[PDB]
Amino acid sequence: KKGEWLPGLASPGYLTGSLPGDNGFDPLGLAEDPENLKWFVQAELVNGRWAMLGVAGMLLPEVFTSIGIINVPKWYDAGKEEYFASSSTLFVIEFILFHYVEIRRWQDIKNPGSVNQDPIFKQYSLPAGEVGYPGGIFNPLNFAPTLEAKEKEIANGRLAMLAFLGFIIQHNVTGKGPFDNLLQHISDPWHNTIVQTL
Amino acid sequence: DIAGLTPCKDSKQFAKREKQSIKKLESSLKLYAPDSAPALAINATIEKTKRRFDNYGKQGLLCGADGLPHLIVSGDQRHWGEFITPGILFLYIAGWIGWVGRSYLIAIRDDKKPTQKEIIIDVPLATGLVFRGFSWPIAAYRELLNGELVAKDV
Amino acid sequence: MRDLKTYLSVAPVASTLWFAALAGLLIEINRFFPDALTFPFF
Amino acid sequence: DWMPGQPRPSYLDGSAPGDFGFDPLRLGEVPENLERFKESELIHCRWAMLAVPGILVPEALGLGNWVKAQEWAALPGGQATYLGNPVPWGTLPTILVIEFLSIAFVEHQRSMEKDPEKKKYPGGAFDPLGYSKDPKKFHEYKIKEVKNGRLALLAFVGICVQQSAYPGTGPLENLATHLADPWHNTIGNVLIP
Amino acid sequence: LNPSLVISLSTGLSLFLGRFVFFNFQRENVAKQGLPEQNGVTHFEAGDTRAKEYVSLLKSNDPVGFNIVDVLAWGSIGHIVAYYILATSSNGYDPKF
Ligand code: CLA
Ligand code: CLA
Ligand SMILES: CC(/C=C/C=C(C)/C=C/[C@@]12O[C@]1(C)C[C@@H](O)CC2(C)C)=C\C=C\C=C(C)\C=C\C=C(C)\C=C\[C@@]12O[C@]1(C)C[C@@H](O)CC2(C)C
Repeated sequence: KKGEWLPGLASPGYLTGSLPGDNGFDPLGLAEDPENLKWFVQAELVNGRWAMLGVAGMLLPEVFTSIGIINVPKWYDAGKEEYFASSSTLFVIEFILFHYVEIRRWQDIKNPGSVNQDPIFKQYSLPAGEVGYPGGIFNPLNFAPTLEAKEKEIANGRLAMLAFLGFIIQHNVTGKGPFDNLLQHISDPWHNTIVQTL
Repeated sequence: DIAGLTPCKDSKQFAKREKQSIKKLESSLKLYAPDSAPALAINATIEKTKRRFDNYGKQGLLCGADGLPHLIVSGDQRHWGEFITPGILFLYIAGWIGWVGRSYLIAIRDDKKPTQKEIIIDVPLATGLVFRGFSWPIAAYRELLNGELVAKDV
Repeated sequence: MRDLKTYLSVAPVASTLWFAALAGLLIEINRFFPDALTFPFF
Repeated sequence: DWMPGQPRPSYLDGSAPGDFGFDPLRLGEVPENLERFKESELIHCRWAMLAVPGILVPEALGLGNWVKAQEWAALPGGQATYLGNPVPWGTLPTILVIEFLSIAFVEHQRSMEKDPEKKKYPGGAFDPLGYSKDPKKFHEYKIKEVKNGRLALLAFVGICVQQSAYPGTGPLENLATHLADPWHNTIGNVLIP
Repeated sequence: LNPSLVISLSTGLSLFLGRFVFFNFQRENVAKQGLPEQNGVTHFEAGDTRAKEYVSLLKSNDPVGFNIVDVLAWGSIGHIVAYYILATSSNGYDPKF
């Protein structure tokens, strides 16, 4: 019992439940190759973590501002508000910082354990974990990287990715954020759906 | 503007063309009963013609000295709707088609009588394969990186 | 039935049905979004 | 290593002064091209290490920038200026041909040698202080040289592309306008206008 | 400006360069490039009587082998650039910054 996305359908051979969150869901045969699968598990993890952070920062501030604690703009507007620095300045800053961190992560994906150690201080390396979940300093509270815990992260990350898809499509066709959408729907549900939206 | 062309909405020849077009159809509507089938059909196409000219005006097309909406393909971002986004859509659809065909050819290449499955399509296998075209770009990228898209040995 | 299913998948008939479906689809698409010289949504 | 976690090219062990295994285009695959490449890299590095102080310190003084300082020649009555003095032999043709045959003689004299190590490190009349006495203090001097030289090449290409970004300005002027407001005067506005 | 001053000076400089600077380089290059050949033989060894090198006028009494044809070549270069200098120095042209 490795979980089944479609109860009556068997699971693919390349998927064997070894990876956390494996429910036998690959209809398009995207990972029939082992190296493709190894790359895609990392892709899913990083996309999902970014989506978690993203829709957290997209939605939680919105309800915080709509119950009268802070006053933040809408996510689809917050870029236009001007900050202490130019926007292009922030962009190139982020570009240089992200280029070094992503390159590091890439070098470990291609050859695991080759970039574990600090390049400046030759002590302070990382414990030999496994690609995708880099422990050590990236795990201060030192939680147990248990299999069930890894599955929870994969489960949440997929939900956050779908939530982000929903956020952007909702704002594109509706014209407002997520929380306004939800409260305006649950206000009068039978007359506030997509049908009335479209 | 670009290439000396002018925004059709503000051009005069573009309007003159619209009025002339609309004019001739109106003449065809006349000499028949005011609310007849043919007359109703002529009216329909008149409204359709007015909608097409207004749609052209709204989309911000470029009109020359003849008033015909010219298309810019240099890459100017004010004009990606004319060639480049339709081009990306086409490339997607054509890659879909070609990848599905190639997938099928590879899958049937292993039987003893492979020509039998070419003059007579295995439609169950084909329907199993058609929807991989949806992800064909990622699959083809990873196949090129793998080195299995292009046959070695040749 | 089995043989009728086979014959209905021979190359000429498979391709005529495919192209008739494609023609119907394109015809309806241009019946709903007529006179389209560009992609005006985004 | 130029990129931890990346295998080294076989022909680049790490003994040559300055070898950090950087060769993504595999240009030094054939050894007799690698010899000439080491020579040419050292020549470039030396020229730029000499040039960048010459780009910066006259503009640091009350003279024009490196491109303003070479545009009198674009005008017919061109007359040079050193330290605020009109040099006598200052017109364009005198300058041009004296420079031409000077450099041509010395450059031919240079490539008329077939060591090929003295090709890069000739020494003798070019080593008055005689820092080449200890074969390993010599080696780490070599390392320091090519390191500073790569830095200077980087600095020079940066200078000239900055010039192409803000035409009619000097590198120290760019440093000044950056220090005037660091969070608003950066490369951002030249990448995203 | 004084045309003869410039012509003589420039061709003298070109000849000085050819005899004292680029002589060895040109000599070794002309040696390593060799005589033109057809089917492995030089043009004279294939039956062409007119393609025989003029060994009489080519030998010289110069300490290094400077002879008539190379003074011809170097001096002609000197004259070419001398006339370029003259022509462009009085064409009165001017670009603009
Ligand atoms: C023949 C010469 C030439 C060429 C080659 C180009 C090329 C280009 N011009 Mg230009 N132009 C030219 C002449 C030319 N121009 C002239 C003479 C003028 C003066 C009139 C202009 C004026 C001009 C302007 C004003 C602009 C351009 C722009 C552009 C760029 C638009 C496309 C783009 O942004 O990238 C590509 C766009 C994408 C969305 C990338 C998606 C494509 C995908 C990745 C490929 C799809 C493949 C497949 C589906 C999937 C991959 C499969 C594979 C992995 C196997 C493009 C690179 C625009 C620009 O600056 O670009 C920003 C623009 O603003 N041009
Ligand atoms: C699996 C289908 C398939 C694929 C992937 C390709 C791919 C390719 N073809 Mg090709 N071709 C095909 C079918 C296919 N072809 C057929 C059926 C014919 C007979 C008319 C040709 C005749 C042909 C010629 C004469 C040339 C190519 C060329 C090429 C290459 C350049 C792209 C191009 O110009 O194509 C052009 C496409 C066509 C001329 C017509 C395509 C026919 C349809 C659209 C494809 C058929 C799909 C199939 C029936 C669907 C079955 C799926 C299954 C589920 C039932 C490219 C790699 C060119 C080349 O050599 O590149 C350098 C070239 O000169 N093709
Ligand atoms: C990363 C991501 C979003 C990141 C968002 C961020 C950072 C938002 C940041 C900001 O908000 C803040 C914080 C503050 C705001 O003021 C500003 C912005 C800038 C707005 C979404 C990913 C979103 C990713 C999505 C939606 C992925 C969908 C993938 C799907 C559906 C694939 C399904 C299948 O692949 C399987 C699983 C199996 C295959 O065989 C078949 C198919 C069907 C293909």
